[PDB]
Amino acid sequence: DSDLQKALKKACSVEETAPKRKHVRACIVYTWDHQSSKAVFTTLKTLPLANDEVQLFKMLIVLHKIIQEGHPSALAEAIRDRDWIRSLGRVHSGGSSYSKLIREYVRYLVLKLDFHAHHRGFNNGTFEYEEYVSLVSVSDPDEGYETILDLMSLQDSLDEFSQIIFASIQSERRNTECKISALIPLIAESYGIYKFITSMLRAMHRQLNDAEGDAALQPLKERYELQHARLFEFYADCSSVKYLTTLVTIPKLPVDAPDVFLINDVDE
Amino acid sequence: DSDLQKALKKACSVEETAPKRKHVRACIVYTWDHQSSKAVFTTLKTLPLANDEVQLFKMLIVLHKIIQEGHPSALAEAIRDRDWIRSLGRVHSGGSSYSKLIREYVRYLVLKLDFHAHHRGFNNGTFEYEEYVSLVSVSDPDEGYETILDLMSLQDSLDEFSQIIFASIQSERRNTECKISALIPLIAESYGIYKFITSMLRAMHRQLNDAEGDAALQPLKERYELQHARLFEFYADCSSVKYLTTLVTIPKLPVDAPDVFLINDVDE
Amino acid sequence: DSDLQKALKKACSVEETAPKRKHVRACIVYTWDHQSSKAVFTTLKTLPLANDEVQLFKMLIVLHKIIQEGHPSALAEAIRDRDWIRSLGRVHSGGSSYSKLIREYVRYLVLKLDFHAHHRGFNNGTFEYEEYVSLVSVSDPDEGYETILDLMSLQDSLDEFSQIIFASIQSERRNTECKISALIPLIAESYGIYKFITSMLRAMHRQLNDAEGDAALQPLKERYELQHARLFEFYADCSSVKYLTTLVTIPKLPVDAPDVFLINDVDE
Amino acid sequence: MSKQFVRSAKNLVKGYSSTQVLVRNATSNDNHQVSKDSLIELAEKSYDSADFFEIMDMLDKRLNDKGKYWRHIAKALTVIDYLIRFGSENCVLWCRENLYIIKTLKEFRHEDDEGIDQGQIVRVKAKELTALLSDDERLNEERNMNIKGRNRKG
Amino acid sequence: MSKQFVRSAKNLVKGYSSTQVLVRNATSNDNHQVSKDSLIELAEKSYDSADFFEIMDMLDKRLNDKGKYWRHIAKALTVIDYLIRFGSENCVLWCRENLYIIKTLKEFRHEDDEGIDQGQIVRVKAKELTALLSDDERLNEERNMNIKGRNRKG
Repeated sequence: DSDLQKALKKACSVEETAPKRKHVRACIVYTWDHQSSKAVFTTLKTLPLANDEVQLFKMLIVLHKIIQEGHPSALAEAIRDRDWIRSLGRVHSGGSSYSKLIREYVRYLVLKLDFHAHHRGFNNGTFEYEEYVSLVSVSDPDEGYETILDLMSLQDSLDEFSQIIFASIQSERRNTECKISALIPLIAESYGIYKFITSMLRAMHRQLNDAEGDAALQPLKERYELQHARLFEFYADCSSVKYLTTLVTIPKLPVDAPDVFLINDVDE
Repeated sequence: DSDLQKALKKACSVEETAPKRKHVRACIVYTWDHQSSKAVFTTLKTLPLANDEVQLFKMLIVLHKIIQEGHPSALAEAIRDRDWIRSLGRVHSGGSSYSKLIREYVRYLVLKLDFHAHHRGFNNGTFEYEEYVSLVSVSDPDEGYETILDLMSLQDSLDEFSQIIFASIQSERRNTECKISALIPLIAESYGIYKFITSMLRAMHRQLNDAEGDAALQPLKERYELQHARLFEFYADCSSVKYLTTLVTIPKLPVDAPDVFLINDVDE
Repeated sequence: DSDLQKALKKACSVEETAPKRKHVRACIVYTWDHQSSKAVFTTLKTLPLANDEVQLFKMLIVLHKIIQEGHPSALAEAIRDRDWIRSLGRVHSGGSSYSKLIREYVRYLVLKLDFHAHHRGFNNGTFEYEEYVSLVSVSDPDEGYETILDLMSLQDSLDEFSQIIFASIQSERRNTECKISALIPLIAESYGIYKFITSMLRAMHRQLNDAEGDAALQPLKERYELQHARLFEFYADCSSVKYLTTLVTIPKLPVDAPDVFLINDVDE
Repeated sequence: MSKQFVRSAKNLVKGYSSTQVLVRNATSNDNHQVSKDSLIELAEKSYDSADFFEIMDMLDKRLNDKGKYWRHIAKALTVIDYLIRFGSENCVLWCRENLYIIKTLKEFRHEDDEGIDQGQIVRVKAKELTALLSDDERLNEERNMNIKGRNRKG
Repeated sequence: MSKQFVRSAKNLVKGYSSTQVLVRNATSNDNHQVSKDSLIELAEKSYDSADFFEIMDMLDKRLNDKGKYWRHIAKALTVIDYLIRFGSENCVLWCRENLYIIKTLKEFRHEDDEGIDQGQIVRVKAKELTALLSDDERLNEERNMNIKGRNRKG
């Protein structure tokens, strides 16, 4: 417990560049362990309370990794406490790029914490073709309508995220090591959300006869379909914007679309 | 606005001893003024956000003075923002006396902010014999039941305040300039609350025929009467405890009691 | 996984005296952890395979601690593999004390592994007055008859253990550091088994009306009652035998007996 | 007598905290045992995180040190026990979570150099420490006695 | 280790009896405690007048010796206690008459030189010795156990 906390202090420190990935493991391993699962999250409460947005910026990139990989119990940890990062409302920083980005970025993560309030079960990491480990494609009709609507609120927030920044990202408003570090988890999640929803549809149309709730499907698909055009423009502009051309920074969206709409309306 | 903010910075600074009372005036005058009434309260949000409980301790003694004297609009200022001083939950400090006192003291003031949520109108400073300026003794029967019940929650919190400290106050757990500074406003309010309630009863029994709501009076008086014994012991113990023997630190409670119970039950 | 295995190698080594208890923790912590729970038990298969009964003697004292404290999943680990320590059948060693003790001691632990085959749930560590965490006093009537009968086979093995040694223990046939090290877990378990059974009876007689299976109780109690006399003589002789007078080496058995028989027959 | 002045000088040069000095002072080279009054001062000043986490960490490390340092092991257990009774609420809350770790400090065998079981004194003192922590209800009762007792006086 | 060989050499020159050598051997300079097996040999050979009277007289004198010799006091009480249980009939009969004298060995305070209460270990061991001798019936029961127990084996 004490030795594990020391690893967090060294890794999540003020060193401009991104932390060592190997050091992150030892910190983010202690979560499936049913020994305590508290000491890790204790230090992640007093530090966001601080006013500075330098250490806090790098603090919110580790949570974004643990939430996309770790057990869903980790998500449940920061639910019993209603307050998370709301104290960052109304703040003032040096450059205009800082505060303008923080004010919206801080609320994007709040939605991710609110994601567990409704869906609870782990979503971002349950394969594409699986029934047992996945709790989305084979959920209750009531839960199925809720888990998709929750993902919509998170997906639409990506457009809202770029709204306050305008155009898309702008390298001029994102030219530091701390800022570019937090861009990768946002994109990896964005493509993840896009993947796990359309992957459900691949299993949904297959399992139509063995189900009970056809009415609560078409509105979910229709709303998600319109988001494609919004997401295509998001990355098309990002591609034009000068940035590191990594697979995790600019994935390819257009893959499932013409053979999804037609096959779904047949059931209705 | 800018010059007025400078007065706050100099007065509310880390200088151990209490601030200059003359300097406080210029800061607490700007409240009846309908020019802005914002710049004063802006600086009282980012500073309580800090983790240290030294500057924060002296910060919460000025608000206690302005709330007992200023316009009720000042109370209305910190209502639109739901968050006030809740961030101080779960903290750790040097001596045991600090955290044990802060955890309850921070919630005592929250109740004072919640006081405006129900009663709204100014209570702690409306004379003892007045009808026009007072909005308690001549309020609606619905408001009358609410304004007293709200004062009960504040009055009972005084017993809760001494519960976590035990015995009463203990000079050993209150032997610094910052701690003794915050004791005076707590006592002045405690005697104030006790005064403005029993003063209402002096006018209540006088105005019985010219009213409409006899049923919603006896439960209010009965509950308040039992608090007398709790309050008598509070100051009786405080008198024994070694502390500055000032009128504002140890007022005399027993004055209205035997000629209040008998005269009220006649109406029923 | 690799670093944890190194702790086992250093602790469970040939150093005559007992290993460091602090070092044992790090090894026996990795069991509630749902990361792998395999690498720990892998090294505990190739080492018992060896013919020497010196390192093996100290190897079987750690398992006796982890089985009385750890999660019941640890017990489930060595069930899928039918073979455990049967290879030690028909062996030959230096002194007569060694082989005569090993041949029976090796089978005593086999029964402990066979304990999980029937009862499965954790028995040796579920408090004396608890319903939720305990799975003995509030089990199915079919399971209740099985869990007690299994404990009987383990309890009777204690008498069988001392049978091949005769008298009781004999310090002359137990005068080495390795031999006295394995005596403490055997006794701690012996008193544990005696405790958790009679503790169930304390809750059993309380919960008679709220149950369904009175017939399958009297035979369980009657058989367990006769074992008291056998157990009393076991420790009475042990007390006479010169050995370390520790609470964990010679607990006091006679505590629940006259106020147990009479209260149970009333229900019948 | 003479080694004490030298030990204190080394601590001042390095610049250890107030807690680390008192812990090192308790683990003295001399044969004389630690005082009970010194345990009271530590118990009262064991609330802060910066102090408490250091106190628990140091005393745990004092249990090993080296083969020769046997006095440093016995004195550590004496301090830990008193920090549970008259310590603070934060002491108990942390010990409750770390009870799983503290529990494994009973079978502490050791041999310095010549051939004298120095862990005999350690084993006895540690046995009492584990016995008190094993009973959760007993710990709660001790808290009420120290809290109310302190309030009775002041 | 080295002082033991020198001590034994001095005894041979003076020419002490077999009992006096074993008593002096029990009161060794080394920190290691006396063995229990050595107490058995003394108990069996504590029948004769020439041996018994010397054993009781020497061990009584070992309690004082000098300020520095503190180990010589604790070891003496260990030997005396065992000579009552598994000793002989003559041991008990003499101790019964001299019980009036032996009784006054409870409040034995002492301070060597520096300032360490060495009599703390002495007081505890002596307390048990007086407790056993105080009960006459208990002594009689112990005799039967040792006599019959010896006859059981041979």
